[PDB]
Amino acid sequence: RSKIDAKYKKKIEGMVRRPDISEIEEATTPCPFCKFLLPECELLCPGCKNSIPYCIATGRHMLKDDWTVCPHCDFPALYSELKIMLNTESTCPMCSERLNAAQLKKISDCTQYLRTEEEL
Repeated sequence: RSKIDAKYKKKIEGMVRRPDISEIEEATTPCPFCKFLLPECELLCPGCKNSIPYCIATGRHMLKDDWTVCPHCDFPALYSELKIMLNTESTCPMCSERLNAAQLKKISDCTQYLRTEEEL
């Protein structure tokens, strides 16, 4: 409380003196390890206790039906989302190499990135 900027302190105090519980529910989507539904930005699955791979473009948990990888670094992204952010900036968010939206490929088999790592 003592370290907060005085610009925001009165607003932060005001939000605690008058709680507003209204909040847009995060959509729940299937864990790629066990199909347990959890919020798009929740990455430790409570259904299987695995840390899920994350989209390098948006940080949501990866989905088996929208998978791609950066060609320079092999890290996973949501194909729709990485294509969208490459219209905003000319570089990978992960490796900082230059990219073009035409270099992206959608992946039909992500299972090599999803084997529970005790098997490796």
